[PDB]
Amino acid sequence: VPSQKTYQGSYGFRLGFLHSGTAKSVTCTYSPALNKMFCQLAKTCPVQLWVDSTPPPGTRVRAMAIYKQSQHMTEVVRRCPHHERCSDSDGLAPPQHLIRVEGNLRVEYLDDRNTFRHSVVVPYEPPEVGSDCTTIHYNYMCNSSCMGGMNRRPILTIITLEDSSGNLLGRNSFEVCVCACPGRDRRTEEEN
Ligand SMILES: [Zn+2]
Repeated sequence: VPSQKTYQGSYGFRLGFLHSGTAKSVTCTYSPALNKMFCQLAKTCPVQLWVDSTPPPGTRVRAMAIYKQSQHMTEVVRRCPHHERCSDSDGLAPPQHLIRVEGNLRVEYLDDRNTFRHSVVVPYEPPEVGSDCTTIHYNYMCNSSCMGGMNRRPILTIITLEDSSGNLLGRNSFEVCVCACPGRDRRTEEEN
């Protein structure tokens, strides 16, 4: 099981999210109280990277999903049969991978040779104009409810900052629910 231990590191690495609210039309919304993102399948999911100092050239940013519950933590998070056989390929992402990155031609996908885990990595770039952070647009390609997949089992997304040689620079994580109505689901899970 990959580490989900938070680690800000030398560069003061922390995660952020748009303050999107919970309207019916929201694609992606983050709950600070739950540390949990609610998002629609295949829709854009802004995840912000915040640093106290800019990492060196050649830095990469990796994302991986693992199951939250200890009794599923060794099971590899992957797309359901129905979705992995869907005709939604972009030509880059393997069909079995839950998490894609949209709008980045330098995206890299990895099936771990030993753990069999899936992950997706992009070059870290410095903050764009108008932002104090760097935004990556993720897409989750399976619903949490999906049969033969997650089957309503909650997952975390682990975001690691690593240098060009593989060394760990930083790590954070947030819970995800991929669902039809993110705004409503967020309100409900906070209502408890
Ligand atoms: Zn699915």
